[PDB]
Amino acid sequence: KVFGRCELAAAMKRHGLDNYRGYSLGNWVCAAKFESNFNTQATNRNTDGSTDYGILQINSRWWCNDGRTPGSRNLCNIPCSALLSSDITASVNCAKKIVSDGNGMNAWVAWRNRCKGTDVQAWIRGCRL
Ligand SMILES: CC(=O)N[C@@H]1[C@@H](O)[C@H](O[C@@H]2O[C@H](CO)[C@@H](O[C@@H]3O[C@H](CO)[C@@H](O)[C@H](O)[C@H]3NC(C)=O)[C@H](O)[C@H]2NC(C)=O)[C@@H](CO)O[C@H]1O
Repeated sequence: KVFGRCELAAAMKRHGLDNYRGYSLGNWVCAAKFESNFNTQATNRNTDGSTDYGILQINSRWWCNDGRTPGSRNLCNIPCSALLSSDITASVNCAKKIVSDGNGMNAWVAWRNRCKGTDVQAWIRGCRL
């Protein structure tokens, strides 16, 4: 599923992300935009053999099991495939775990380089929230 900007904003808001660990809604929407272009089915393979999955491009070496990443942790205790669903519940619950680990949203490369220090508030412009 390819989410609309406002649509996603609303879905994240209802799932508890507006201001989760001090990160405003604009941050999450912006991160999703640059990570997967709002596509829940997005996948990307990395040099270390791990793969990034879904709307938040969650990594298989740390957060989910895809049965193909060698010496992997499955911190969210979930098959990576579960993160490619139209229902973002899995992704958001995993994200909550990630953002609370110590590097905050810096865990999202796209976020660090294209969202951090920008006016993320623009991402929720015109939304009915
Ligand atoms: C969205 C996504 O998957 N992004 C990937 C990042 O998760 C990943 O970064 C690494 O995250 C792990 C777990 O949060 C970092 O580990 C922990 O670091 C904290 C303090 O920084 C410490 O308290 C924990 O002991 C330690 N956990 C373990 C089990 O070691 C790790 O430092 C992050 N890596 C770096 C270089 O900062 C990166 C890298 O695989 O990929 C993103 O795609």
